[PDB]
Amino acid sequence: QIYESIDLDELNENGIISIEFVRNRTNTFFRIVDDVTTFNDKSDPVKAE
Amino acid sequence: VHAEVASFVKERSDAGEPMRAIVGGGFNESKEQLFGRQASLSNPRVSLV
Amino acid sequence: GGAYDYTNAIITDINQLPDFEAKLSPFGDKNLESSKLDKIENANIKDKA
Repeated sequence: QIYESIDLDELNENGIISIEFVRNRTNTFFRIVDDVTTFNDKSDPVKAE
Repeated sequence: VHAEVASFVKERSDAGEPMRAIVGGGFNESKEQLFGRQASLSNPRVSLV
Repeated sequence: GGAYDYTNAIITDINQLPDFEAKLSPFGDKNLESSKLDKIENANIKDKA
């Protein structure tokens, strides 16, 4: 992964799925942060989400 | 191939057999590639990893 | 006043050309309304970005 705390905004605004590596106090895992499609605009969820 | 399959999913959608798709780009492709792939495919029913 | 109210429509149509390509900047989302673009006057591209 190249993406840090701001790069995940650049991916999501551009409509690109982003996967993050998560670390808690004890254990680690992986989860997805958004379900955006490759549609340009964020205002219309029916196309975007 | 992203454009080709996007055409296919759009063709089936028009045919009343709705579909959606998820796709990715190569091995560890960065922002320089992704923003070139995304602009070529900025439409719903496809998502880029 | 044609279809080219958006700069990214100029991107996709420069990329349709054999001798030229256009690529949006990676430094944030800069889609820009075409009526706010500015002066360029015979700038050479052949060995420049």
